Amino acid sequence: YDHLFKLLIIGDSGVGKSSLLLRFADNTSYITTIGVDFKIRTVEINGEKVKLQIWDTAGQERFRTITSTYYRGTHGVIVVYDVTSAESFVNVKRWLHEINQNCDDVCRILVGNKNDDPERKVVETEDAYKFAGQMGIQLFETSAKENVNVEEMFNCITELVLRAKKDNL
Amino acid sequence: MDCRTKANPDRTFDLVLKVKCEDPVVLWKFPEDFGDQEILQSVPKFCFPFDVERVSQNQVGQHFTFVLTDIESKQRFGFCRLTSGGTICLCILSYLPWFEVYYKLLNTLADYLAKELENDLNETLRSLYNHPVPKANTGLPTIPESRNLTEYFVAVDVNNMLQLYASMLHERRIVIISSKLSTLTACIHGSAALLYPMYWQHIYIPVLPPHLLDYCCAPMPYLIGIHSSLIERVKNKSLEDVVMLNVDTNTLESPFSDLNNLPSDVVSALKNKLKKQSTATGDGVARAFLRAQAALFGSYRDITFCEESFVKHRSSVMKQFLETAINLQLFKQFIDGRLAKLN
Repeated sequence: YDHLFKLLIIGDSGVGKSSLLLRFADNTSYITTIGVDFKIRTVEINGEKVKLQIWDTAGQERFRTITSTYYRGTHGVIVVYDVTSAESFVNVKRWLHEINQNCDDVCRILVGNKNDDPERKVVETEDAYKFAGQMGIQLFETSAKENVNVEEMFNCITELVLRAKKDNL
Repeated sequence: MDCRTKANPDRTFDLVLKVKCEDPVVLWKFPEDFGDQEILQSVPKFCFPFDVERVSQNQVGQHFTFVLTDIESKQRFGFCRLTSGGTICLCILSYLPWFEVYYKLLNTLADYLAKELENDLNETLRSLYNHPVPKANTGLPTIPESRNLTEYFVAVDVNNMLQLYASMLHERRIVIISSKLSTLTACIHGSAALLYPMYWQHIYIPVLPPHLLDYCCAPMPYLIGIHSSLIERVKNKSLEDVVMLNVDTNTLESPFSDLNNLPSDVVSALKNKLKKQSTATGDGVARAFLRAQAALFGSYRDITFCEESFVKHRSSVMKQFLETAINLQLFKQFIDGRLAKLN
């Protein structure tokens, strides 16, 4: 490998993080065994070999706010909400505020998952887009079920992290 | 929100297994029709969370308690009795943190098996299994009654108790190592309990089995136990900055100086009490740590919590500490839990 990067995926249980982790992985969870899981994705961006490892932990929904200690050592975060659950979004705003205030060096993107059932959707696109806009971050709406916009989303965080690293060099 | 124990589990325990060391073999389980295949695959590996090939014969007869964390981050306690020689292990899986009871029950099940008393065993299992979880006999841990604190305290130098405490209070990535699973899990459970009324909120694995060693590379805070026969493999991995305590020798290595960040008056009061003969019996040890917690976080008394009023102390050492304390997930869940109940 040429580069290694470490990602976190955060969000309420029931937002599809594990389905997203399945799409992420090269291969084919321990989340209900040791409360933690990691997946490995390898990708080539402009000839360069990159290995991404992403980490999830159990029961994150009980954290009103995920504090700065959680993010040490991490290059990038995928903050996931569920477009059919308004509470998953509110939490995600708190987390991205704490990130903005205490960890602005970390790349993060916002992700609205389960963009699959129109009849059940509650977080409107312009709302999330407006919040995304004011945090200076990019937003993706995805379906881990149908596999829609997921690759686009992963390639974004991957590119962000690769550029932060070269813009630091 | 605060504690990592399931309040009202469905059952007194969920599974009992006799396992022997290809994977370990389940010889016998109750209930016979236990249906969660994910638990049936993982539990046997946690029964023998060491390099069996290399150190089986060094294993002494012992009791230890693994933990599996569920989807809600609640703890499933794996109470195990491992026979000398480390080839055979008896295991009760429960949400109830009943260490002393289940250790005794494991010995009684072992004696029923050796005396070939099958009915009495099935009766006892049945009756306790279908018994509604009893809330009455029908408080701070004390030494020697509570086995996790007692074994922690006898195995680990006072200085290292203080170091692990400080490291927890900076939500470090902590690995504890021992050649004894009894001591190992005991150190993890006993050290964590001394946070009371706060609880460790992140990765919590009292003993980590060989197939899961790569999890020591986690970037997030953690408290993880590793048997000594696996430490070389772990070290050869590419770890983040981690705090390691090898209980076999009471050797601590950490690139941080977290204990230096705690106010000296608190540390010397805690230290002086821990070294006092009489502290070594009854609730002295837990009370000492309880009192340290009070001195460090007690000023939180001051409905909402004002971070800037809490962080404003006169002494530079304490102000500095309080400014890091507000970033602790363990402190955050405690405050938020207390703001929830105050209504």
